Amino acid sequence: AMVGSQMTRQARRLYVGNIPFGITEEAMMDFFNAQMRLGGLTQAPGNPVLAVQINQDKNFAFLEFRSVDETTQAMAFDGIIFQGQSLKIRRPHDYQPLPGMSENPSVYVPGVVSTVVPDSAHKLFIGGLPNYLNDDQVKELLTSFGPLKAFNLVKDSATGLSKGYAFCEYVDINVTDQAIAGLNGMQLGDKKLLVQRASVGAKNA
Repeated sequence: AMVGSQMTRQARRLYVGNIPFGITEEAMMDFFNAQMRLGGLTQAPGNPVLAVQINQDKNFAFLEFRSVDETTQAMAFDGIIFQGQSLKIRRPHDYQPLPGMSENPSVYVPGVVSTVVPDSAHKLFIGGLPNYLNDDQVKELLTSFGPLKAFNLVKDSATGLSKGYAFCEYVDINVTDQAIAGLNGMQLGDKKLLVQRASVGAKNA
């Protein structure tokens, strides 16, 4: 091509800084490829990095990814220390990344507990749930302290079954910490149910 593919060129490519002058394609490539695997960012198998571009006599480089969604998550490493190296990634405002959020259908009934739990500052995570119980059955355990405005149990589309974890939000803010106080550690059946505020950094900081 000639003067084409400009949008996706800079959209799949991020600005890498805080690099040592003389760093090689393979060096930076393998590092990021590994991190994606570690953080569970790699949505596709293999290497997320497609091509590494180092401008001559410049103290910076550019990393091109096969997918923009795999690109944007590399930007999360901006200011992070991986294995002693500090990575700096700048956000190119020549394009717009689309958030990887799947829109919820009307799978809830207005006037009752909603199956959509927003990521509030009172976001709650429940784990340890028996596979033979769904959100409705599990509500009985949570409702012991207070009712839920929203309770969504994440089931697996491949199993058709409850993975054993859900997210809730209590209608009142006082019952939030009062419920998690007693519910967390509930030894039901074979499992102790984990009940924890997800607003502390749910498997990611």
